Amino acid sequence: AVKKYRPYTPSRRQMTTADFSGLTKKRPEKALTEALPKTGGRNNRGRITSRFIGGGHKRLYRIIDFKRRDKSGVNAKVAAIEYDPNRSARIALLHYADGEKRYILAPEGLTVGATVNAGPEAEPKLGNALPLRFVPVGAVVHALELVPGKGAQLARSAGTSVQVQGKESDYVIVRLPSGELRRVHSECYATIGAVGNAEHKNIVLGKAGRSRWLGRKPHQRGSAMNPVDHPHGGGEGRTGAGRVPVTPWGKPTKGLKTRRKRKTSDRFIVT
Amino acid sequence: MKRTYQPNNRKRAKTHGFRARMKTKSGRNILARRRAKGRHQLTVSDE
RNA sequence: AGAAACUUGGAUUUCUAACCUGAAAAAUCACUUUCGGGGACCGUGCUUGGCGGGUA
RNA sequence: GACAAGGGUUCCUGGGGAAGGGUCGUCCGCCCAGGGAAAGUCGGGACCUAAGGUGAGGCCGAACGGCGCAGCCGAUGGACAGCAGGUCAAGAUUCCUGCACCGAUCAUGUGGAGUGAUGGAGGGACGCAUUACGCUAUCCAAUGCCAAGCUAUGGCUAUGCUGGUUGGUACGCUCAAGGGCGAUCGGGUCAGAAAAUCUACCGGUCACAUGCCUCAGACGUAUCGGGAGCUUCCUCGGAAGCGAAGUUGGAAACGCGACGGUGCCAAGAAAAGCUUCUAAACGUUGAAACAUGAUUGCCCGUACCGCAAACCGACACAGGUGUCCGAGUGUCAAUGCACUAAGGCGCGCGAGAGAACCCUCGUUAAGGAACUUUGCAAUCUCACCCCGUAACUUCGGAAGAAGGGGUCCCCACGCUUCGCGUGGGGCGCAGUGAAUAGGCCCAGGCGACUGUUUACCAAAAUCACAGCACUCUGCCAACACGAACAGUGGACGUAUAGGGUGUGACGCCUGCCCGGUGCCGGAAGGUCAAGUGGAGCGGUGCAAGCUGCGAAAUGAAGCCCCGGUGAACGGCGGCUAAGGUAGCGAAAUUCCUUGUCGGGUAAGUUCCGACCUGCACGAAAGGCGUAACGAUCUGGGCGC
RNA sequence: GGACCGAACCGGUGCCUGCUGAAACAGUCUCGGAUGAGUUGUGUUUAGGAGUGAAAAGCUAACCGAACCUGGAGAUAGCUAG
Ligand SMILES: CC[C@H]1OC(=O)/C=C/[C@H](C)[C@@H](O[C@@H]2O[C@H](C)C[C@H](N(C)C)[C@H]2O)[C@@H](C)C[C@@H](C)C(=O)/C=C/[C@H]2O[C@@H]2[C@]1(O)CO[C@@H]1O[C@H](C)[C@@H](O)[C@@H](OC)[C@H]1OC
Ligand SMILES: [Mg+2]
Ligand SMILES: [Mg+2]
Ligand SMILES: [Mg+2]
Ligand SMILES: [Mg+2]
Ligand SMILES: [Mg+2]
Ligand SMILES: [Mg+2]
Ligand SMILES: [Mg+2]
Ligand SMILES: [Mg+2]
Ligand SMILES: [Mg+2]
Ligand SMILES: [Mg+2]
Ligand SMILES: [Mg+2]
Ligand SMILES: [Mg+2]
Ligand SMILES: [Mg+2]
Ligand SMILES: [Mg+2]
Ligand SMILES: [Mg+2]
Ligand SMILES: [Mg+2]
Ligand SMILES: [Mg+2]
Ligand SMILES: [Mg+2]
Ligand SMILES: [Mg+2]
Ligand SMILES: [Mg+2]
Ligand SMILES: [Mg+2]
Ligand SMILES: [Mg+2]
Ligand SMILES: [Mg+2]
Ligand SMILES: [Mg+2]
Ligand SMILES: [Mg+2]
Ligand SMILES: [Mg+2]
Ligand SMILES: [Mg+2]
Ligand SMILES: [Mg+2]
Ligand SMILES: [Mg+2]
Ligand SMILES: [Mg+2]
Ligand SMILES: [Mg+2]
Ligand SMILES: [Mg+2]
Ligand SMILES: [Mg+2]
Ligand SMILES: [Mg+2]
Ligand SMILES: [Mg+2]
Ligand SMILES: [Mg+2]
Ligand SMILES: [Mg+2]
Ligand SMILES: [Mg+2]
Ligand SMILES: [Mg+2]
Ligand SMILES: [Mg+2]
Ligand SMILES: [Mg+2]
Ligand SMILES: [Mg+2]
Ligand SMILES: [Mg+2]
Ligand SMILES: [Mg+2]
Ligand SMILES: [Mg+2]
Ligand SMILES: [Mg+2]
Ligand SMILES: [Mg+2]
Ligand SMILES: [Mg+2]
Ligand SMILES: [Mg+2]
Ligand SMILES: [Mg+2]
Ligand SMILES: [Mg+2]
Ligand SMILES: [Mg+2]
Ligand SMILES: [Mg+2]
Ligand SMILES: [Mg+2]
Ligand SMILES: [Mg+2]
Ligand SMILES: [Mg+2]
Ligand SMILES: [Mg+2]
Ligand SMILES: [Mg+2]
Ligand SMILES: [Mg+2]
Ligand SMILES: [Mg+2]
Ligand SMILES: [Mg+2]
Ligand SMILES: [Mg+2]
Ligand SMILES: [Mg+2]
Ligand SMILES: [Mg+2]
Ligand SMILES: [Mg+2]
Ligand SMILES: [Mg+2]
Ligand SMILES: [Mg+2]
Ligand SMILES: [Mg+2]
Ligand SMILES: [Mg+2]
Ligand SMILES: [Mg+2]
Ligand SMILES: [Mg+2]
Ligand SMILES: [Mg+2]
Ligand SMILES: [Mg+2]
Ligand SMILES: [Mg+2]
Ligand SMILES: [Mg+2]
Ligand SMILES: [Mg+2]
Ligand SMILES: [Mg+2]
Ligand SMILES: [Mg+2]
Ligand SMILES: [Mg+2]
Ligand SMILES: [Mg+2]
Ligand SMILES: [Mg+2]
Ligand SMILES: [Mg+2]
Ligand SMILES: [Mg+2]
Ligand SMILES: [Mg+2]
Ligand SMILES: [Mg+2]
Ligand SMILES: [Mg+2]
Ligand SMILES: [Mg+2]
Ligand SMILES: [Mg+2]
Ligand SMILES: [Mg+2]
Ligand SMILES: [Mg+2]
Ligand SMILES: [Mg+2]
Ligand SMILES: [Mg+2]
Ligand SMILES: [Mg+2]
Ligand SMILES: [Mg+2]
Repeated sequence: AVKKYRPYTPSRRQMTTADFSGLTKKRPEKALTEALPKTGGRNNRGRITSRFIGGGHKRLYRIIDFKRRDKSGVNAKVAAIEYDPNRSARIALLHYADGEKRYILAPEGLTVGATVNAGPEAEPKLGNALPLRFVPVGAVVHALELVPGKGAQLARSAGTSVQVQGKESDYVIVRLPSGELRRVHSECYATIGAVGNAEHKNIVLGKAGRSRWLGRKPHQRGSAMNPVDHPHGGGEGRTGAGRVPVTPWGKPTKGLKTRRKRKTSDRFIVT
Repeated sequence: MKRTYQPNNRKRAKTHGFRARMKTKSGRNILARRRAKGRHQLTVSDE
């Protein structure tokens, strides 16, 4: 379920592109779209900060409802499912019985025109948004809140599950997509099921221009540079001694986490 | 062979203009410096 | 050597007004507040020692 | 030819002639003086918002200062009412002429009541490629029309020749492709802060073609212009009057109908004007809105140069400079090439001479790369039809492989026209008759590929690239800018994500060595700062006391110590921790070297293939292959 | 369609010519790209140990292994000139 091409050009031989047939063809829905992509490659005072950002196709923002808390007890019909330029994880338009539209993340397997619901009295159906205290053990969910309110944060890229583990009082163990175990407040909301578009990993951008269309820009190696520019660079011929990043450090196995209050709220983080 | 100086009335008025010097302290220092030399308007705005 | 009290310190723990932080009619800030979560931690101020071609 | 930028009177007239002008100069973009520049409708402003800037309050900060919401500024974009002509020496959608339109204020009447926001709704609100129908600009033909006259060289006596052949407006039961369309009643409060007769959702009803609505544009009638020319004056050459015709056939946009259709993924501003709703307020005798008359129309820009002698280049400089129009004939097409129209120019020293030599060209006997570092350079090839076309391959390609043929004029016949096929005939050395137009092939090294780079000696085998791997980061993320508990980037992102690093399509693969170093983990022991501790030692005082010094014990991270770790830094040898698994090897690596054999050549220090004796190959500083690609580098061959 | 040929346009491959140039980087010829990682206008943001950089120590107003201007400043000059 992904497009391919005859080698009619050297670069179409490997290029592959995602299936769109399930996406409703419709404009992003005005007023739910603050647009203002305002692409910005640099940093607050004109310096570049994350290297190598660069212009790609202009985007508009779709305002997702990442909390889904104020519509508790209120059914919503699935209007359509759509491309989102900025999310890697298709959105689902929602027509509430209130008669107000709102975007959501698209759960894998959420068919158009299904009814979905929010709030503590909400059966653990696909696409429902309910608190972790009410999620049955072992259930797979996405779109979960790190804190009660403030919105979801941890399971949002396509194919990202977070499976419930145990239940300490006022808290709930969970397995993050990274595999780390995390205590999380039972008052946080989450949505049932995995994120959709699960096969997004396997698209292969067949040429340079593709990474450019995505707004990634050519990414220099240090070894190509000069001593002035980067530690690996310089020397006649090719190599490097000590292995370190841009400004110096490990890139192998220097732990980067500090000694925070968060460190008490997760079991066995590694991998 | 495009050369270094490509005129532009808004460019020149914007950088170098009297409102631009007066803005920053060090520009107002250029203003006091030129007045002290008695320049025929060093200020670039409307000479 | 056994009890009470004044306790003063250390560690486990737990709590909530300091402090951090998030949603709500008022987008940064202030407010009430429901509240929510964190929480004497972190942040920061002074001082101790280690690392420190990133720089000089 | 018309503009923007930029320049600044360079424009027009009348004068001038020192200097500028590469010579001259009576001339000039030079000198002097005088004049010229006209806007309710074109562009901007009294309208709007983007990036960005700025910012009361607010968040930071040795000072100065840095941030930052609303708000405000900011066109390169949104919105918005006029067209056709005439004409100063010099302006013109600005003035004059003919007709038109837009808002405002007021007056007469109709109307007859509701108007309806700093707030809601909807809408303005958008991509890329390709494409059907109709049409205009606009261009072409003619024995259509109109006007002028002549013609002669040999002929034509006009069915020859030259020129011209409609723009605006208004009406029109005339033709007309294309294009836009739901209407409504009620329900839910949980939706738009509240409200709402507006919008969103739900449901009852027709929502077939249709049916409305729309005119691009055409035809017609009228009308205001224009119109080839003609008439007279003429102060050197201008001025004023009059004015025919307007056919039929064909071609055609990137413009118009438009916000059409279809497909695609990388998923294509905002805000006001605008249309709906109400709150509040006034009003419900005198409202909205309509019509007719009137008065009203502010500020800035308009000259001239504007692919260049008027702008950037010190120059009247062979350079550079964003947009728009850019006719004709021929030629598959075209903005190409050749000639040419309108229009613009002959480049501000000139004349002779026809030596050496130097530049840019034309031809060349016989030979044909013998030249040379090298076929460097310059030939050869060349367009469009037709036939034909290899190893190898990722089955797309290599491919315009290679190679061969045709190409002009006339007649007849056929056909889907312009045009083409067929048959016959003619002419020249020659028929893409001139101009624009690939030389090809075999075989290697390197990189897969398109791309990128040393502005001004290097375009590459360099960078990047898709793909691969390690490692980090749980979100106020890791990392990065930063006076800083500010703010910001990462990112309005969330492990299918983001940072860092090395490798570098694809295929088969990626070995041995954890001793040293880095990293990750361990933790019995050794060690280790300040601080807590205060044994004891000393000064001074008669004393109380005041005072200098200071030991054990205890006290973190860190290092010693232990284990692991290689797409971590690394190592894989000498007549240590290990010592090269596959692959390749005289190589972009080979010193001895022109290694030895073979191939190619008459002859081969180069190049191909083998061997291995690898001075000093080898597996993601990747090993070995690989079709295709290449202004890459190397050796051969054909052609010239 | 980071497909082909090829004008505009962007570029700068090889030779010659120019070398007190027509020009402080050019001309003729030839050559690369030419729907894309494309070309270009206006507005605007990032700068000195700093910015940028498909990476040359390139570029940062005609000579960048650390710009220009002013200042310390008559730096210091075991060196050369006079
Ligand atoms: C010929 C081209 C240029 O010269 C050279 O390359 C070289 C010239 C000499 C031979 C050389 O001497 C040699 O040095 C050696 C170290 C030693 C040797 N000894 C043994 C004698 C000596 O012989 C030099 C250093 C001498 C020195 C006076 C000098 O520096 C001259 C500089 C420039 O004027 C010259 C140019 O003529 C300018 O040409 C420019 O080319 C550009 C591409 C153009 O764009 C244009 O630029 C706008 C143009 O004009 C600038
Ligand atoms: Mg297929
Ligand atoms: Mg940097
Ligand atoms: Mg990469
Ligand atoms: Mg380098
Ligand atoms: Mg170097
Ligand atoms: Mg360094
Ligand atoms: Mg080396
Ligand atoms: Mg190095
Ligand atoms: Mg860094
Ligand atoms: Mg003055
Ligand atoms: Mg001014
Ligand atoms: Mg210290
Ligand atoms: Mg140093
Ligand atoms: Mg050191
Ligand atoms: Mg101007
Ligand atoms: Mg003149
Ligand atoms: Mg004179
Ligand atoms: Mg005089
Ligand atoms: Mg003279
Ligand atoms: Mg003279
Ligand atoms: Mg004159
Ligand atoms: Mg504004
Ligand atoms: Mg703004
Ligand atoms: Mg500011
Ligand atoms: Mg701002
Ligand atoms: Mg504008
Ligand atoms: Mg208008
Ligand atoms: Mg306007
Ligand atoms: Mg008028
Ligand atoms: Mg006249
Ligand atoms: Mg004029
Ligand atoms: Mg006119
Ligand atoms: Mg009403
Ligand atoms: Mg058409
Ligand atoms: Mg005729
Ligand atoms: Mg005629
Ligand atoms: Mg007619
Ligand atoms: Mg506004
Ligand atoms: Mg003019
Ligand atoms: Mg002017
Ligand atoms: Mg010139
Ligand atoms: Mg140009
Ligand atoms: Mg044309
Ligand atoms: Mg033509
Ligand atoms: Mg033609
Ligand atoms: Mg031409
Ligand atoms: Mg001219
Ligand atoms: Mg002959
Ligand atoms: Mg021969
Ligand atoms: Mg010889
Ligand atoms: Mg020879
Ligand atoms: Mg040789
Ligand atoms: Mg050659
Ligand atoms: Mg085969
Ligand atoms: Mg085949
Ligand atoms: Mg080939
Ligand atoms: Mg090909
Ligand atoms: Mg013959
Ligand atoms: Mg013949
Ligand atoms: Mg020819
Ligand atoms: Mg010729
Ligand atoms: Mg070789
Ligand atoms: Mg390459
Ligand atoms: Mg160079
Ligand atoms: Mg440059
Ligand atoms: Mg070069
Ligand atoms: Mg903060
Ligand atoms: Mg590499
Ligand atoms: Mg290995
Ligand atoms: Mg050999
Ligand atoms: Mg050798
Ligand atoms: Mg032989
Ligand atoms: Mg031999
Ligand atoms: Mg050689
Ligand atoms: Mg060999
Ligand atoms: Mg090697
Ligand atoms: Mg390696
Ligand atoms: Mg390699
Ligand atoms: Mg190889
Ligand atoms: Mg290339
Ligand atoms: Mg070469
Ligand atoms: Mg060769
Ligand atoms: Mg192409
Ligand atoms: Mg370049
Ligand atoms: Mg050029
Ligand atoms: Mg080519
Ligand atoms: Mg190509
Ligand atoms: Mg530095
Ligand atoms: Mg420079
Ligand atoms: Mg200069
Ligand atoms: Mg210097
Ligand atoms: Mg001195
Ligand atoms: Mg001093
Ligand atoms: Mg010194």
